[PDB]
Amino acid sequence: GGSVRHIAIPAHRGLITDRNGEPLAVSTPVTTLWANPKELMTAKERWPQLAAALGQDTKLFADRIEQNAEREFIYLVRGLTPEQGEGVIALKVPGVYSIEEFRRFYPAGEVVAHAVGFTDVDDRGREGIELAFDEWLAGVPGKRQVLKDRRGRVIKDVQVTKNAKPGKTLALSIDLRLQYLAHRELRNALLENGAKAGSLVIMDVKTGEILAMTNQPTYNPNNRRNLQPAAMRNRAMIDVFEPGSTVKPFSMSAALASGRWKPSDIVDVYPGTLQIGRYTIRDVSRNSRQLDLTGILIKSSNVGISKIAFDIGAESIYSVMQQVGLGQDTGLGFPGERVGNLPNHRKWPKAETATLAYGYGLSVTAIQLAHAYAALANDGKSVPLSMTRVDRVPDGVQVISPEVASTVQGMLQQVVEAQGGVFRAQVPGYHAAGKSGTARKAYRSLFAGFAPATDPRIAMVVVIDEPSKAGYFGGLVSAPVFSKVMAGALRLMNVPPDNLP
Ligand SMILES: *C(=O)[C@@H]([C@@H]1NC(C(=O)O)=C(S[C@@H]2CN[C@H](C(=O)N(C)C)C2)[C@@H]1C)[C@@H](C)O
Repeated sequence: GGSVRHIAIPAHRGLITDRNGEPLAVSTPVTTLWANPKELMTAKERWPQLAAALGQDTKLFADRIEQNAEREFIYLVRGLTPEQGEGVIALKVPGVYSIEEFRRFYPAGEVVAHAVGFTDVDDRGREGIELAFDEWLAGVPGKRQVLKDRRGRVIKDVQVTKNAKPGKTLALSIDLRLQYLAHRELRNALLENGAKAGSLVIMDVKTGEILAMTNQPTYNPNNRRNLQPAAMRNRAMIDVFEPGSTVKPFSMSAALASGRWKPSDIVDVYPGTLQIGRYTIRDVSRNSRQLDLTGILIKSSNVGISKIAFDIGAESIYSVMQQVGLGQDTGLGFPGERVGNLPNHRKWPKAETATLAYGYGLSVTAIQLAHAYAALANDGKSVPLSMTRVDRVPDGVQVISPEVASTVQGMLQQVVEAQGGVFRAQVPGYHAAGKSGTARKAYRSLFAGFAPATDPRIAMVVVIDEPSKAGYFGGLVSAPVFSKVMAGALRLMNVPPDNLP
């Protein structure tokens, strides 16, 4: 008949929305039932009714109460709806009490599971945005005092010590409309190509906002029963790979800025191979002799870009790749985030100079590759990444000069539109620019690009992990995904068509 115990006042966790206010993580009022076993010991004849209302075995529930007969607090069931909780409270079983707290609900479910993340049973962020912005969303729990007897029965409220401070609303950079589009089209591409995993990243090249980030396979954060680590893998930020041919536009940017190269220059790639010591550079397509700079990207001649790299030096190429964020920390503060590796040399040997130029030796993520193409599309200005809505666009860094960036934009537009190019990446009504490639671990189908080519707004990267249907080539598997998703992204954002007659 006299013992004051402190009780936590759970705080209302902050709402998570997309960039337009569409709900993504909502704190839902729930009812948690707990029991005082000392009072349950006085009403044993009520146990089978209480056990059935809780969905528990009659004898197993009796064992649990008997084993905790000296305790004053045990959980019965957490996170019931207010209807279910009041149904058990209506039994008037001595020693059964209720707690009003909150539990997260995710309206979009698996569509944005990896980005939003999830909380645990204690309403604590444990993955994705929920963890990365946990202190912002969690608030501060309150403190209250309650009087319990020496047999554990609640008597009265003493006083409230500290009031609970609710969490703060957080608006993400994701556009839920684009997220739905990217989710389904990436899912359709895996089925059509017989692929098991993949990622797709959409970025606003002016603001650095991540407009969409989907990974396959995915999971429903509202369930998470029998969940495999394969589905919980945020591949766009975690899976590192050699970007290969997709970084040749950045080797070309260093060449165009050195003063020694122009798009009309010719490189002899015959016979499709090149001997560097014991190492032998080899192109996939070996049916070319002379190619201009655009033809080097269209044919993806590793020999052609290696000879250019030897002429300008690997340092100029490393500098461009470093400043656009390849192999660098993103600063997003996401859990499990992997940085990759951009190797550096005091004296770049001839072998490492070539492999750097056509994308071997270094490892990046799909987020880093999208960020790098965002800077190229943004007239050479790199804007830091953001998973939250950007109202005030930060002052970027001019990595590539606007003239050179504009020249590479046109070259990548020809990669998509010229004869023998990646025509499955064309967006109807628009001019699209990009570059296909393949990453190795068995392949990874890559396509990175942006649109409109003449005035870029949206950068996109499509990763398809091991197509089993036919052809692991990026121009065949990933480019059709780019076309469909970019078309919907341009329309939803009211980007005016630049390729109409
Ligand atoms: C770069 O990642 C590799 C090259 N990427 C490109 C590419 O995917 O377009 C070539 S593929 C080669 C050139 N074009 C042919 C094609 O696309 N079809 C016949 C459909 C095949 C290489 C794979 C580079 C590192 O080898």
